[PDB]
Amino acid sequence: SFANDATFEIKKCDLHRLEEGPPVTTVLTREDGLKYYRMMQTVRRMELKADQLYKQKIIRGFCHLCDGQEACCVGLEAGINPTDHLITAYRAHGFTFTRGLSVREILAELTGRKGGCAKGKGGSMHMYAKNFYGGNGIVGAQVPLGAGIALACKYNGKDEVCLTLYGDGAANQGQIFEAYNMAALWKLPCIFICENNRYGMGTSVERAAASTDYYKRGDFIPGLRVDGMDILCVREATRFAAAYCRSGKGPILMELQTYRYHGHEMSDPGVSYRTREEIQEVRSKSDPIMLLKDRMVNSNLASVEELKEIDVEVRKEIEDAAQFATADPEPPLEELGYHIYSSDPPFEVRGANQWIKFKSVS
Amino acid sequence: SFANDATFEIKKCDLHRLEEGPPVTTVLTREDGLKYYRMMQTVRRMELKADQLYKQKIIRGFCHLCDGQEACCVGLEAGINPTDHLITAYRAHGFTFTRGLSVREILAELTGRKGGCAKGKGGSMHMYAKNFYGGNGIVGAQVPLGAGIALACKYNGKDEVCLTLYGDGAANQGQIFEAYNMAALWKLPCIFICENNRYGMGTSVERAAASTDYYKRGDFIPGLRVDGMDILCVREATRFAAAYCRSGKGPILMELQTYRYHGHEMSDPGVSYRTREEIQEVRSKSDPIMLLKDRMVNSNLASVEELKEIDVEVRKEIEDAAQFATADPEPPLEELGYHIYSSDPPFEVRGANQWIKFKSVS
Amino acid sequence: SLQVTVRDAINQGMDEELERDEKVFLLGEEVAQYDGAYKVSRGLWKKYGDKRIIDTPISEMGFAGIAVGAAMAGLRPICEFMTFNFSMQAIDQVINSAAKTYYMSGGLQPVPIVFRGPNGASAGVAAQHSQCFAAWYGHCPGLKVVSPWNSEDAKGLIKSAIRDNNPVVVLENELMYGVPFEFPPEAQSKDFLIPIGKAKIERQGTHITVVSHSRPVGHCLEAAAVLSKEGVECEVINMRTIRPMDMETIEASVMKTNHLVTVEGGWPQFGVGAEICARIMEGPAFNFLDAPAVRVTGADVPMPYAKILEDNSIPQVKDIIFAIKKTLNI
Amino acid sequence: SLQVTVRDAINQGMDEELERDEKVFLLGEEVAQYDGAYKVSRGLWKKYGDKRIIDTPISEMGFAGIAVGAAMAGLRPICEFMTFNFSMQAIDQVINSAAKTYYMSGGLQPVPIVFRGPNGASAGVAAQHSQCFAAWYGHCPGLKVVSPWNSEDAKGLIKSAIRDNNPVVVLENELMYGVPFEFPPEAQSKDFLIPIGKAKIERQGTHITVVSHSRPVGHCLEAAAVLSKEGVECEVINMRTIRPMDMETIEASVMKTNHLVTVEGGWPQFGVGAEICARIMEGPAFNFLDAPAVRVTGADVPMPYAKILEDNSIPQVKDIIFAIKKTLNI
Ligand SMILES: Cc1ncc(C[n+]2csc(CCOP(=O)(O)OP(=O)(O)O)c2C)c(N)n1
Ligand SMILES: Cc1ncc(C[n+]2csc(CCOP(=O)(O)OP(=O)(O)O)c2C)c(N)n1
Ligand SMILES: [K+]
Ligand SMILES: [K+]
Ligand SMILES: [Mg+2]
Ligand SMILES: [Mg+2]
Repeated sequence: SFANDATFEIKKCDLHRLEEGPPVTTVLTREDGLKYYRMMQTVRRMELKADQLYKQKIIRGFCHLCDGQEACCVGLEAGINPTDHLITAYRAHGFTFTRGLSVREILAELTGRKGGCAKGKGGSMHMYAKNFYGGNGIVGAQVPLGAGIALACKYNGKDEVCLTLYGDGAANQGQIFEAYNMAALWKLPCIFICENNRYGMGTSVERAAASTDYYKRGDFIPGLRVDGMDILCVREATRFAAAYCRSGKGPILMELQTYRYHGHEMSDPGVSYRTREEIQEVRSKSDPIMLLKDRMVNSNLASVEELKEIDVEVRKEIEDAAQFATADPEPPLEELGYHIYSSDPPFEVRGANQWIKFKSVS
Repeated sequence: SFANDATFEIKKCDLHRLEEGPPVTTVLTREDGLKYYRMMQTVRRMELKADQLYKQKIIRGFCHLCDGQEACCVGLEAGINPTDHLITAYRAHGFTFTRGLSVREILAELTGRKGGCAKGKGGSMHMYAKNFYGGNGIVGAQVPLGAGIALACKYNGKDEVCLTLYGDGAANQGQIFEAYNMAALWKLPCIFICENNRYGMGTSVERAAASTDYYKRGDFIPGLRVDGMDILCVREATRFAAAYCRSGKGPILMELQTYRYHGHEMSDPGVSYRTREEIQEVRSKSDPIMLLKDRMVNSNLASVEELKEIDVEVRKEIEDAAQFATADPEPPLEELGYHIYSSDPPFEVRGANQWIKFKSVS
Repeated sequence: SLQVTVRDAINQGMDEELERDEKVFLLGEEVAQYDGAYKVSRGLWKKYGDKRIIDTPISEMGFAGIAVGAAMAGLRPICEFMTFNFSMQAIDQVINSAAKTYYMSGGLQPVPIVFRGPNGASAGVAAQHSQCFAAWYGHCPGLKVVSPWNSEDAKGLIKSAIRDNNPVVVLENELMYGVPFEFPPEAQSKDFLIPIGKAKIERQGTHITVVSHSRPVGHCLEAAAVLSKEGVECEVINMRTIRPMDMETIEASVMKTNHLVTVEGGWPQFGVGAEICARIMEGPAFNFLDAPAVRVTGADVPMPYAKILEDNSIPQVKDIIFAIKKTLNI
Repeated sequence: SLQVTVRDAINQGMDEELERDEKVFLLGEEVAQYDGAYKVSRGLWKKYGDKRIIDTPISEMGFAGIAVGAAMAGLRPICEFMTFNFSMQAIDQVINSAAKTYYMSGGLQPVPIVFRGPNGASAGVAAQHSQCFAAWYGHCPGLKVVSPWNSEDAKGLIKSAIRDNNPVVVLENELMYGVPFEFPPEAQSKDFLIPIGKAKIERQGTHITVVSHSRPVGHCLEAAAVLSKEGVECEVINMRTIRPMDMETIEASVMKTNHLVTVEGGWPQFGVGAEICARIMEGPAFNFLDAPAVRVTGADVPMPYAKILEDNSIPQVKDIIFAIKKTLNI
């Protein structure tokens, strides 16, 4: 009864220094659709759970949520190989999951427990995984790093690429332009990605950038502007950019036009610089999960009942993970000084006063 | 006996996001011609003398010479007001003179004597004058400073502008791009100027910049490329750029295509990355002083013997300044700590050990 | 006379100086329409407008450099860094462009500028957002560095900072912003100024000298309160200025107590406590010591996220008391 | 026998590590075709090519970050800063991207990278080109910081630096590059390594301990030779490592000499000598100190250009001797 695959139309990308861009049509199989839906829904529930835990003071400090931007992390993953590389800023919960970590390890890190993916040492902004380099807290600092990871791919001749993400606010960082130059100079297989959710903390793009065409800021580097609310559009543009880089043509820019439902972070209500009506209009008209769901039901790739069942399974996965994250013990004080240096013999580190000594093992 | 003035044709500038550029015809009076000639010759002889003093060990550390780029400092001065502002990098002996300082004060600073413009505290890279802000040794740092001076011009509303110079090597500095964005955002009367002499120390432009069209690196900021060996082209482009900023249209980028006869600095012979023939060809065909001379004589604005008389006076001027700089005593050791803070009561500064104390007065 | 938070004290200081000199202006990320990242600049943009309170793009090196250029031209900017961790991107402009210029120019080019923002540890912000920069900046000639603790410190120092004609770094504390303090009429005046370079004795004592700056000053007072009940009187000194520090006040105190303990939130090696201890050993107060001076600092590790780990990475009252008892041998 | 300059020793070290592991590579301004700004990497580009020796544009923050990324990805980069004064533009990548990552990641992401270049004073380069960063970098957890003096130091430390799997800062000295030293057969070996964290006693003595790092070590040996003719024997200790410093060796020496003087080229406040003096007072050697430790450093001003002024802004042999005599009351 179910169609095994269906064809969909996707918004044509605006181009900068490119003769042709990604196709304006693509095929989605039932199996892939089911996976993408489950993945985005898992990211959504994880972020909503994170919100709840933060209000309960179980999560502290920073907590940047990515709900509303799920077509980006899942779409980007769908267009690359597990052997490829990716790095982004601090709004990375989604990427940490799409790259391979379980909800359990992610939530336990947010709650600062021993079972956290970073052992409770990093928190919300610093999480790493196989071929995933964070999770970086200094705006723009991750761009040169991504270019460096790209340099390594070329150096070892693996035919792998590196996606390097930064936000619209970050786009005005000087080091990003320094990176553009070197990446083009050495034809690094680096995909510069600007996640444009319209605001840099509390500053709109129009008040922060003289030019709001982020996909063209690379100047000499080609670029394309993409609909960051459409999972298929992101997947297609990503496959196009990755293929471009694997061909040896050098770097390319990709601007994903998306939106964040929550404020900059937990302490930002998110309504001093934008209206509540703006946020809800985006949600009812462009929610990434809603858009995929409608496509799959209409094309008969899946039933509304099947998608609902997936939601139930996901909700339980989240709840079972949050239970573990809140019950898991904190790291033992005795390991406070662990992992300062790699591959070194053990040594002692000073605490609040000379009489407090912590052992440090690699 | 001599014409009071004459009309000359000048090369049309390449334009970036400008509907029209500076005129291709300009009038030069006999009075101005003779003045620009003496000025460029004074700068040239000053640099050749500095070179001589350096080999004699009278000048230490860094000594970057600007011979070959005289049309730039003299041409820019001819196109601006005494009340306008200018800032550049370390190859600034010429600008220091065009902005009002005497050859004596400049050479005395190079020889590190008390009679130097900076009392012998700054050396070759750090010299200041009325509305001249150096003279800066950190590549790229002077660009944001220039944009800041431009901010003050707009803030005071006196219709003054600021010329902010940087080299082709500095063009790849991230802070320059941060400065482009803010200058455009706030429509600052800043004239960004890239002095392109083809090399960044020992690295050619082709090996350092993915794109060598410096006048367009500003992207959204308009720009023009000028012949930096022709003083009339520089003067005309400068008047155009200044008028542009004075009209309230914001920043503009101007690329001066020039060339430096000497190596990056005294310790660089300058022939490991370029051939002696290339240097000679440029001198033979594009020397700024030669170019103006031929214009003066061929248009009957002045005579060859008249220009030769100026050369004699200038040579005399430089020799007297050199004698002064070589005989002027070093600053007194008792003033080593002077000028650490402005407008403060005197205080004591520690020397090589706790028993050494220097008085510090504003 | 009235309750005023550190945040509001800084706001009053800036508001008053802006009203007093048209050349003064504030710029930084979210300082205007957002009312400040930590609400320190609240209401200023509404009162003074776009020309005086400027929101900037996230370009540290760039806007710090613009601020320095405006100062060289005659204006008097207040440059805010969201946190000083971010000042590392713009540290060259602070050091090479601002601090060294008056000296290099032979006294011809002054740089009347202020760099301010929160410094040091906060609550669960992890390693890249918890670094204290007191020692780093205090290390550099041509710069003045202050680190206020309470409301009086905050207002008095920001005003003095703005009137000074040289670069001044004001290292604030995010955890202190919301703390209320009794604000006397003297501090309420628009003429209230605290001299840069003078320490303040927050509590008179005779058994031991305890020196600190910023937030830890409060923990020292708490430690002094506890010890007082046991017959131990601590003389607590609030540095106020990091450079040029008031060593005279500290030495005079040691000449009375014969004991010294330094308390800071930053990393230990090459920190603020190291300088104070070295200065004590080189000064006339060294012979007045009855026990070696010791240091209480943050743990020597990048700041961990986990609550229990972070708590043991910053000096606690019990750590201050422990070090004091070791020094007095009780 | 064999005599080699410091510049040559460093070149030998890099060359040997490049041959030993193909993942090692060098990048920086003018490192390749120019043969090095100060000729330290001379001949390497001709032997290894564009892939191993990379000339970069003048974009410090950018190539430093690229280097860190390459290291996180498995390569072993050697990042050169023409002078460390220029590292200020990229110090955020050194501290927040490299030093703190292994800890923040819970021991999952190591950063095998080396940052090298000349540090401190030179001859007539003025204020923006004479800064010493030993204190700044040695202050940060997660980093290892070394400062070689002679040829043996240089070769052994650069090789150990490259083989270490964490970020290592190698503060070199331009004035030492051209200085020749006797190079023993042991150091000639491609297996020659100097362990990071261990100081070296350059001269045995019994009357006073003199600790220093980099170029000044040579001046201390000169001062010791002069004093030796007067009956005073100095035990000169070459730190070699700034972080983690070998305080144990220093303490053992002070327990024998009962006196200490530290010598450094950087600014005094919050400097290297401050940490050594604070540690000595907090440690087991304090009771063996018969006189307070004193510090010899560079003058507390931005570096002036004029010859006579610069000569008096850096420690001279006479300043070291003066301090020593003041310490021994002779
Ligand atoms: C160098 C630096 N400056 C300022 C900050 C404070 N900060 C953290 S996130 C942020 C907003 C960045 O906005 P954007 O790049 O658009 O990303 P988004 O959070 O919207 O994805 C700011 C100003 C910082 N972390 N680092
Ligand atoms: C941030 C920084 N990096 C590196 C240097 C070393 N340096 C001084 S001049 C120079 C060459 C700059 O070339 P360019 O900007 O083209 O100017 P030119 O001297 O040719 O006018 C370099 C790499 C520096 N001073 N500052
Ligand atoms: K000031
Ligand atoms: K290493
Ligand atoms: Mg954004
Ligand atoms: Mg050049």
